[PDB]
Amino acid sequence: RKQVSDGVAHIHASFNNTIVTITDRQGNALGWATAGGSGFRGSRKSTPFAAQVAAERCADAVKEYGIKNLEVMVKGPGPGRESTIRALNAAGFRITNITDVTPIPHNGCRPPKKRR
Amino acid sequence: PVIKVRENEPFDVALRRFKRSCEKAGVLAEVRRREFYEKPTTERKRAKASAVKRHAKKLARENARRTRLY
Amino acid sequence: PRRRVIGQRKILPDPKFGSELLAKFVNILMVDGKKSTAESIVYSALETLAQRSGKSELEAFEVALENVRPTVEVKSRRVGGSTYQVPVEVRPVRRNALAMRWIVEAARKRGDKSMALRLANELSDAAENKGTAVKKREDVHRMAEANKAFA
RNA sequence: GCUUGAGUCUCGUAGAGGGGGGUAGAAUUCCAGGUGUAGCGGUGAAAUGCGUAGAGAUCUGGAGGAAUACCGGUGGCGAAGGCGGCCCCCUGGACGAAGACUGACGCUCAGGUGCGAAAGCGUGGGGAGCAAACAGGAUUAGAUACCCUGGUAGUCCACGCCGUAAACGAUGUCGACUUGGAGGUUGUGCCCUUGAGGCGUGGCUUCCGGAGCUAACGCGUUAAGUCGACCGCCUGGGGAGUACGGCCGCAAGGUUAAAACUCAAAUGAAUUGACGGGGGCCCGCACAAGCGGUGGAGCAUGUGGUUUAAUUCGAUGCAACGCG
Ligand SMILES: [Mg+2]
Ligand SMILES: [Mg+2]
Ligand SMILES: [Mg+2]
Ligand SMILES: [Mg+2]
Ligand SMILES: [Mg+2]
Ligand SMILES: [Mg+2]
Ligand SMILES: [Mg+2]
Ligand SMILES: [Mg+2]
Ligand SMILES: [Mg+2]
Ligand SMILES: [Mg+2]
Ligand SMILES: [Mg+2]
Ligand SMILES: [Mg+2]
Ligand SMILES: [Mg+2]
Ligand SMILES: [Mg+2]
Repeated sequence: RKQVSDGVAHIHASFNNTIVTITDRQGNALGWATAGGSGFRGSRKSTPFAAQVAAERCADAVKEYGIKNLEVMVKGPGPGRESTIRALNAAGFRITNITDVTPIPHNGCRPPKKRR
Repeated sequence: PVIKVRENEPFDVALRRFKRSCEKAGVLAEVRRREFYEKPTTERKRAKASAVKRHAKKLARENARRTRLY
Repeated sequence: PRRRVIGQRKILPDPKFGSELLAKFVNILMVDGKKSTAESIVYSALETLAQRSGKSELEAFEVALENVRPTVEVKSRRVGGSTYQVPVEVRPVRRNALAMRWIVEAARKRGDKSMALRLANELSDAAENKGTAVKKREDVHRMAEANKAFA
């Protein structure tokens, strides 16, 4: 509904999952789809292919809004950092621009202790 | 690493330019570095150890410049 | 082996049709080093196949192959606590050998009377896309599709 | 008396040197909302945990505490410990050029005094993140551990206490002398800065090597070389830096510091192998790709056992068991 024309794609790439959320330019979320909810539970949702399917399903569920342009805002590391954007072009959207947002502290909070 | 897609352009050109911007900014290196706490005594030792390699390996190829192998 | 590279042997074509693709089929089907009692099984089942349906004996056999050839398959490898299965492509020469091995192995499990009759039934089902020799082809294609992330 | 040691004055240079006070941006967490749906998080794999009371994601507003990405560099400063955003106030040391001045005022230093990471202690604040103790979930034969989900003291501030670290170039301070090379950083002099230049001279510092020294490894003008002055310490391993005593401390404990008994060794560097859940390269039916078997059934045969008057003796991981 409401026939939104311009949207924003928020790819929350991580080392363990990938959450794709398509919002309008004002931040309101219109629909979402993750990698682990796509039938890729376990060690298959880390893979960059599982994140591609998330971009496909998130391209759906916004069919009603009829978006025609997308800005991609990638966040974090992880395999689903590249294979998600190209699936948002193979899904028929137009990528107006790509912006990398990522929390990089200027030596702020103390990170967790090293794994052994 | 913001990349704006210009006019009269392909897409795979833009995506390759996005990686180049991100690789030049060292985003993934910084994220991987800040994952766990590196003790100050291991951050200083890891810096001097990697500079010792930088010096010797440059002087190792110099001693190997004035040799014939066969 | 780990060092040498071996050139494949030469196989004499069958007497009845002169086709080397069938000559391997009687080799794979033969057990116990007796070509004479196996070439009878292959020839009888081809006449039963051609007479029952389709045109000719050489094209009736080829159609049965085409449905059961695998185009992709998994090759297992181990990484950590468990084992992974990366999918790989099949070279055309291996594609044929995998097809005839599946047909014969899936014709020995049928409950019919004679192997000449079980084989003729299986080449029929393979052409019409039924049976259990084509089910294995779909199984292999599924194991490659379910692990497509591990390419 | 003297100025070649030491120090004072004039002019500049560089610097995370120290104490106090403000301020900036990124990020984590929390609080109040909007959109929005069924998952999020985690792992080698899972589960505990959070979520349909609507989490995770995304946008807006706010409050808080801690640390200062890039610059950043075997770079700089400090006696050592140590010091990293930006600005102001107070302040110590170093170095260089040309002069002037004092005229041995110097070096070391038992007791003594001061400074001294982190943890820890006391009183009062603060508390985002992280995280001893603690609880749960896994792994496991067990796992009061590593791994995961949470989490209190502590980490932060003011003022006192503690006084120890692999407090380490395992190398006390000061002075003189003794072939070289390539660098870093910071001043200065001369000339064609006439053009990203050339030649000298000082301070500090990283690397490689010469004579020499060293048990060897190695040090090598910043000596572990050649000498002089002063101080601290050592005298086989264990018991033991322990007991008792003294001093110190709120406590934890620190410092000074033995003996009986016991062994003939303990130790350093290097050498040849072997080994590694260290690395690289290569091979073998070693694996992978396939075919047919053994393990189940009946029988043959050999061997362990039990049996018996004897069930003759031998071989008994691979490399004994249809073997002598
Ligand atoms: Mg973690
Ligand atoms: Mg002194
Ligand atoms: Mg003293
Ligand atoms: Mg402290
Ligand atoms: Mg306290
Ligand atoms: Mg308190
Ligand atoms: Mg000591
Ligand atoms: Mg130290
Ligand atoms: Mg010492
Ligand atoms: Mg040397
Ligand atoms: Mg004591
Ligand atoms: Mg005492
Ligand atoms: Mg048996
Ligand atoms: Mg015997």
